[PDB]
Amino acid sequence: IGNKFRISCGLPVGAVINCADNSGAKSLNMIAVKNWKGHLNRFPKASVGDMVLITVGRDGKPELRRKVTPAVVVRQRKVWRRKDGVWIYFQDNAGVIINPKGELKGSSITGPVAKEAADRWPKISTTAECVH
Amino acid sequence: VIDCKGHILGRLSAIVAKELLHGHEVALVRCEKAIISGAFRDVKAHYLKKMHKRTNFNHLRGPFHFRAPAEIVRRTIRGMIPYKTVRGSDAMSRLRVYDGIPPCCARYKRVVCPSAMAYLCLRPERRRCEVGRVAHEIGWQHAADVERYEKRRLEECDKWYQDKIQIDKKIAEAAELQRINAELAKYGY
Amino acid sequence: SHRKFSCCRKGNLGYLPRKRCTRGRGRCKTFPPDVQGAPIHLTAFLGYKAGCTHVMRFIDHRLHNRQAIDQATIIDAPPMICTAIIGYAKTPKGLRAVTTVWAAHIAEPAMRRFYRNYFHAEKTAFSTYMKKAADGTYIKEQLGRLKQHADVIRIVAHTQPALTPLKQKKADIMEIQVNGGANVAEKVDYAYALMEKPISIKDVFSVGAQIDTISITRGRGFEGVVTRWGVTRLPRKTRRGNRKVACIGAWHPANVQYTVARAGQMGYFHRTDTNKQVFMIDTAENPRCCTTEFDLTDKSINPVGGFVNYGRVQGDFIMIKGTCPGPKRRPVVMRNALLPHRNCPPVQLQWISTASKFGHGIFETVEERRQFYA
RNA sequence: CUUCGAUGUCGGCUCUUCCUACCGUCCGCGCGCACCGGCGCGGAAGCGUCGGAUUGUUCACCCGUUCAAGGGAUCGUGAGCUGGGUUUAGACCGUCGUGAGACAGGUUAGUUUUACCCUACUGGCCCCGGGGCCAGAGCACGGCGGGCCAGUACGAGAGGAACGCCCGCCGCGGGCCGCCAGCCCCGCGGUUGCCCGGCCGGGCAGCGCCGCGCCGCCGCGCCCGGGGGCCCUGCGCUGACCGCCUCUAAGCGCGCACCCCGCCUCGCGCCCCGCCCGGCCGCGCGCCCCAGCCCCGUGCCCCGUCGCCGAGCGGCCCCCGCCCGGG
Repeated sequence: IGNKFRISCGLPVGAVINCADNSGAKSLNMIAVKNWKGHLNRFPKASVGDMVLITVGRDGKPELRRKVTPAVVVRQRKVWRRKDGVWIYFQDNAGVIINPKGELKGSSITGPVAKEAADRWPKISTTAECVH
Repeated sequence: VIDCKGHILGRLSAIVAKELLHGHEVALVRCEKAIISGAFRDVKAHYLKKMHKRTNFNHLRGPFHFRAPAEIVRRTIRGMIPYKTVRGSDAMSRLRVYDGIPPCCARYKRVVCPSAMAYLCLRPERRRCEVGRVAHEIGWQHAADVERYEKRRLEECDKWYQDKIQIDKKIAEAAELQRINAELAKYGY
Repeated sequence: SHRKFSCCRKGNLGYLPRKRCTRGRGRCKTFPPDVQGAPIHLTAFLGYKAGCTHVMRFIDHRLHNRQAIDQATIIDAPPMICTAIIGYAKTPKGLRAVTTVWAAHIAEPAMRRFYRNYFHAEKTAFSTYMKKAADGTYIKEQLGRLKQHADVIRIVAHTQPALTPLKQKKADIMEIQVNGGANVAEKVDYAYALMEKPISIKDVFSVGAQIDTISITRGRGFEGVVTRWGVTRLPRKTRRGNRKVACIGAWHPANVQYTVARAGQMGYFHRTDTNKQVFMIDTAENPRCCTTEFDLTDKSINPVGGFVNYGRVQGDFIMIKGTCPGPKRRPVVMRNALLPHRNCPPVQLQWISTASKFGHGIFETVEERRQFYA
């Protein structure tokens, strides 16, 4: 939804991020980013508000493991410049599990959620307790 | 001073190359109106094919390909001269090529090579393209300027024509022995 | 062999040869087209770049009705006096000049230009010209020859360096076209009426338009391909080192090609950035230039601390959105843009930064510092 | 055939060009083309052709993604590297041999030497004013979306476009420091052993280490990339040869991520002004058209041969300090 404004691409492939939603699992590891065409050697990099494919880890729920799922990162540690010039850096790396049509698997998103994710994905905005 | 309106870009460059090497020194004017025989699309692609020939390692050591038409006529007369040897270097220098008649060579008496003229050479419907139009599509950006100037020159030469008959009619009117001997005494010259 | 995976050439081949610019200051080499029938305008101005600021603005593009902060560069501009009129005809060969009527009275800043060292100089420049003119009968007669034979009229003008904080003490002469106007005469008369008179940025350019900053970029000396062109450092275990391009060519062509990456002079080369908007055209003598109705106090272009590595800008200043080529105090020329962005945002500035660029400053004006510290 | 008084030999990395027998995008055209989508052409090399698991592996195969053509350049590329592989000497194992040993059977361990020469490439230099302009040479924006169109055309539904304008992202390219990162040349604070008799304040441990940090680079930050001309394949228009027809024969329109020029980088030389304003050299113009060709099919024919005055138009030379401080 909308046109994304460029942020800082905080997370490259191989990053393990925590899971904000309950139905997801503690570790969500990036595998690929959506709409990624890059020059040689560039590790596909994602950022808050992009759709990234994640794999539930060994620590995660047995039922959801061993599969590749879509996700949008909610909390990105790296500083990014919103147009108003504020640079906001979240405390820890984390993400939510969303179907490509916007369906969050979990009942609620827990932890402060980025403004950028809310605009791009509508359901996240309704279920985010403390938008920052 | 051989004007090049209607003259073949190869055949004029044969008459003029022998003259330079013989040691005569000539100036070519109205160069853009010379004709490169063949259909324009093919003639344009034979030059836009020559302009692809360039030294891969440094296009600066490469063959220089010239777009303005005075150069296009002279690079041709360069092939028909031993440019590298001294007797050739003196003759390439002895050629002054002017695109359009400049004020430098305007007053000079003008002669044309009838034999190398496309009119007397190519059959009607052969299809001919003027180096000037090839020049514009190969990269000449000075086409309008040389046509504006040439119009203004042909205009001041139209006023001059009225003045010129008057001076030369008075000369003829005052015809008051060589006329009755040099061409009239068992000589017929 | 085929390369294997595919990647583009690193570097722009059209920006070669990468040499320190021979041209001392940016030469436009182009000017916006005449469009006979436009109001008679001028197309250029010289200024010494000052420092960047960061200003809030109101954006109305489609983010509509939102506020954004964006860097703007103050190009200090002094009024630049006009010294001459040049008429170039458009003959087959190219732009060829048909003489220039320099002005009878030329100041010391522009006289300084002809001689390398002023104190020990013959100071003979324009001795005869001043004498032959002055009555002005000759000057007019030669301006008449420009009107009769010329098609492009350019007014040569000298920037007064004393007004700027620049240490040069000698003017950098420049040529500005007087494009527009119904006929050559109107342009010539426009040039005559500006002769020996200050030309100000206010007259030449307007807020909301985009202009192209031309200049000489900052320089670094010899720099290796990694920091010049951008080739990837080879992996850590390389004998002879990692910071280089491993293959400079193929056995054929035997000679190395011009397209390969080669170590040389990084920086100090002519570059023209393009389509930069003029956020603010103003005179620093006014003490409220940064005062907006959403500022509610008094500020001006001079930042607390001074423009870092620059002077005071006690003169007219043009603020251009975005970075421009050149380090501070490098002469930066400006031209009306040749083809600006079709759809740009309207410019309304609601706050301009004034705190010290030196260090980190949280005090917009000098007074606030002494009150905060008490 | 060339090389055995030696052409470093496999792949990878890094990087540069090239070719079309073109996968996507560009322009058409054909469908068993309703739409979406597929499939076949002709012009087309501009741009894109990725990120990874295994293997030394070119290849292979799978997993992703903006869904991913093929090759060439001494199997491009070792005085560029890496040595995993192969390919010496150590060592196993299996088979073969009475044995020394063998193996296009597998397994481990095993110096990658030299440019200061010449070219080439890249930058730099050779005392002479400023301000410009040309010839030449380089040459750069492609691609993907969202928005309105539009849930519209189309469709029985199921599904489902588009031109146009706007807004973004990706790739690349040129810049820049305010912002925020990163850095710290000798700044300020902390601390540890030892040496200065203790305090103060200092050294020494090759910056002892730690916490910030300025000018400045810099990126992970920001800023900028909107244009013309011929035309290709063709699609057409009038109109024949050939009582019709017709895209073509004569014409004539439209016309491609291609091409050529602009912008842009470089630029030998040249122009103008200033200083000075000096010398030298030449002597000569109607145009247009060839199926009106309007009188054609001539003239000059002597640049020293006796021409050379001037006038008037061109040319042609013509002219311009450093050292020394700071950037």
